[PDB]
Amino acid sequence: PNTALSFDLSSKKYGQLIDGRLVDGADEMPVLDPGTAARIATTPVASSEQLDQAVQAARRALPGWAALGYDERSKVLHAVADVLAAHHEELAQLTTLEQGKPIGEARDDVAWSIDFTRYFADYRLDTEILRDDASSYVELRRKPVGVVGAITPWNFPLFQAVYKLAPALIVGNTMVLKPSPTTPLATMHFAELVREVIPAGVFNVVGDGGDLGPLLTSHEGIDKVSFTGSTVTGRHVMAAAGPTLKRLTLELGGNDAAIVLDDADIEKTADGLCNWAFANAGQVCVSIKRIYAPASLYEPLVEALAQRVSALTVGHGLDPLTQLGPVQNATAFQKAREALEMAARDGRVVAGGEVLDQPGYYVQPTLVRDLDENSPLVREETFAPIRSVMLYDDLDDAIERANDTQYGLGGSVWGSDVERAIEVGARLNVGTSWINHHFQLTPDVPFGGIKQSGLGAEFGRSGIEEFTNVHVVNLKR
Amino acid sequence: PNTALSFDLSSKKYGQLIDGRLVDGADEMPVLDPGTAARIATTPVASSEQLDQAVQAARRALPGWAALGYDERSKVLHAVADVLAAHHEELAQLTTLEQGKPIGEARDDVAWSIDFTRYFADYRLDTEILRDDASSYVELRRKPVGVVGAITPWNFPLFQAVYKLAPALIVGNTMVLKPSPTTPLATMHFAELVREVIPAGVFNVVGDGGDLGPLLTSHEGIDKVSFTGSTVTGRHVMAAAGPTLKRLTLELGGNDAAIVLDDADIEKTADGLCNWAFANAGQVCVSIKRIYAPASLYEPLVEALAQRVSALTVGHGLDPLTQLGPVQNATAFQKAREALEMAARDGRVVAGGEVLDQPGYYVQPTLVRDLDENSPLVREETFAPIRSVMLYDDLDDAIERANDTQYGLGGSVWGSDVERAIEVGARLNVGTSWINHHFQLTPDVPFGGIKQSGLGAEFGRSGIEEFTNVHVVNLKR
Repeated sequence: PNTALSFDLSSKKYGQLIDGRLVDGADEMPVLDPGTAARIATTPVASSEQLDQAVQAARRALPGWAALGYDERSKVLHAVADVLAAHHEELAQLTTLEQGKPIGEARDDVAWSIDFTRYFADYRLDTEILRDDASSYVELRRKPVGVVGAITPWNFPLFQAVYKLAPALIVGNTMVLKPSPTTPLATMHFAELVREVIPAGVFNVVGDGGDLGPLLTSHEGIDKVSFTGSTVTGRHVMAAAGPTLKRLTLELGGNDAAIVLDDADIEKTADGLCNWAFANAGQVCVSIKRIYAPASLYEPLVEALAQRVSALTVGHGLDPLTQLGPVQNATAFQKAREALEMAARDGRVVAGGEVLDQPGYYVQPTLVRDLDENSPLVREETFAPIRSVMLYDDLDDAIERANDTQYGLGGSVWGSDVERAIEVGARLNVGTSWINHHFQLTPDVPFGGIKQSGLGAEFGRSGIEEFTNVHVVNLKR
Repeated sequence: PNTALSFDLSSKKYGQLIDGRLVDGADEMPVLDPGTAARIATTPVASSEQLDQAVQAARRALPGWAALGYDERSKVLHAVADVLAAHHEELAQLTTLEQGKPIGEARDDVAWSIDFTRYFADYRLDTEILRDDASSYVELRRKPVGVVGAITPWNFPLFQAVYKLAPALIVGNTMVLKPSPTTPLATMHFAELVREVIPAGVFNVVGDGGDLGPLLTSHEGIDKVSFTGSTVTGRHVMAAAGPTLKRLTLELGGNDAAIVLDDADIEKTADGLCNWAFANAGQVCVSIKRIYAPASLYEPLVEALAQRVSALTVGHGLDPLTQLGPVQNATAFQKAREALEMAARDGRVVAGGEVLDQPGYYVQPTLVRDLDENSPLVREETFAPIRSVMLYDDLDDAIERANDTQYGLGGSVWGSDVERAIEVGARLNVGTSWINHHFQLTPDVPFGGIKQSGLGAEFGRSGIEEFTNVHVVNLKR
């Protein structure tokens, strides 16, 4: 479908933001639309030399930006949020065009960015007096970590950039951001919008042709790496940051389980389960990928879920009637076809199960029952709208099979008795246990993954402490 | 010298603490005395299979230990402190014997152990309610990270082992600890003392023949690695933990600079500088290795320093008159001899400058002035009692030459004007800035390094939170 864009996207020239200037790329990359499988734009891709330029500019901007102070950096973050609000629909359209999600989900992405940005625009970090006795005076100050290299994936491009961006800048760091090779459009466009709002070199964005990431993570000039992506890539990032002893924050995806209790309301939890299992075409680190239902409820829940899954409308994300868009790229599409074949082989498919006859990477929303428990579908992470419901006989059995994974990123428990639900949720080996919902991120609440899903926490005081170093001043009197 | 030990150390058989039992080593290792370079004990060395045994025991003890509750783990920690108190002189003797520092310093180490243990035995971490409104209820829980692998150096063997152990255990973790190959004696002996004080498998110790560290840091069973040691090894350790995405805390040594202001009291400042630069024979991560003096004070300061340095009495640590003992091991001794030649080559030696002709690794405390600032003596870390005083012409010049190092672990400023001294201390790129002293570690105050000197925090709320994982329980109402 055609856009609400105020400009011709196919002919628009995009520059990388380096030191407050728009710099043409060493090479250019075509940007496809997942919803049509057709080229829609061209974006710059940076060389190793341009990466060095951007790192150097961030280092140059570091002392002045840090000396600026919380109050004056705050005005810059508020200005960035204003630009987001002013171009809210534009940025959402750009995100749907390259990522493929429904235009409404993209609008939520922009809204989330605005609210995270404003929250951290008002954040304050103070000196702590840890000791003030006769013999000693000890204060803990929190100083910026340095230049932050941020790497963002393709499920939530603009939002993931902004939520790395806002807390890093408010505390005084400077940033170089590398978006995913398949989703640079909304990030490059946002960078162009804020080039004069943000002081030169405080924020720089460089285009990735698919090879830039390892160069960034091992760069001499980078002090901290904030990476969101696959667990395999995360392991490589941690090894690559080794020689330089980089500060590391890692968002690495998981196999979130939802356990439904015997007392749950079938219709309310079927609604939530459908929503969070298939949000963003299942392409969420914290998506509900495994549903565990007790024998009492397996049949009514699976039936309500299949009704809802089949009712979902699949189409281009710009169509306002679309509820589920395509998977983001060709590789995701092939992995989804393999998932569909596994679904037929190892289980009974009660909803969908096929590739749609559409130009573009459309996969039917698929619901699977009676799945073999060592099937790779449920054992490995599935970034696609193929979802499985599994029967359990005992609460202990359900919890141990929920925890029987390397991921431990997120989990949810669904039932009417909330304290029983909370006790069950505490038993999940994950960073966040949601109770009668799933996938809620707010700037004031820490988000993090344990086991193979992550290292630190991304938001909260835990997250702002992730972007700072402790400096103790200890005076003997 | 004569032992205060109630038993014959040369004949004593030592076992590794695995799963509440004393386990004979796969191999045996001689334990030399730095004061004589002669074998004084034999200690067990673990095989890789024994490392697997210790990690598995720690995993087994983990659920019961964490379930035990804060108060009941607290009683165990207090019993460990009591065992330290009961054997205070014994452990001080053993650590002087194997580490080589003066007996007074060994008693200080054991007292430090006792106080760190008590402070952390009384620590409590409770759930925080981040939201309690009508629509949502969000609480933050801190759960044990799991099994912690601890690696400690040869500077402060028993103390570094205890200050990793106490904060890790109080929050509910289990630990497998590997002491330095050249300093296992006091650690093994104390481990035997607590085999029945600590519930089986909560604390395990394995002997290192020089190969175990890489095995431990990449071990599948370990969830968190707490490493103190060389910066080179720390880089390897971070690379090695990459495939497992391990939680990591690294304390890696530094090149602490002391800046003396024009208003400083020369006598008080010479006493303090001599004390902190040569404590433990300069073998401290956070030792004063570079002193910067303004031109007004350079000559009187250098002579007060040189007089005090030459006054230091060098001898065996068990001798009560000894002020500075030998360096801990043969390779450190070799590096000290190389530093002495760099010192003669690149500077003017005003005190000491040579190794005494005695069996054992004795080096005269050495003071160097008029040093070439591109000399490796000042650029690289010197774990030996060779120290340099350098002139500065501008306060800004002194600060930037203090920071022109990859290290940033600690630093100090000395002067009569304390508010000006703090302004200067804040300009140092270090984890801790001491004003009018150096090297103060207390359990309630964070100790950490930036740049190439470290990753996490060691004590305080920071650093004890390093031993836990955040678990968010978020209920939608």
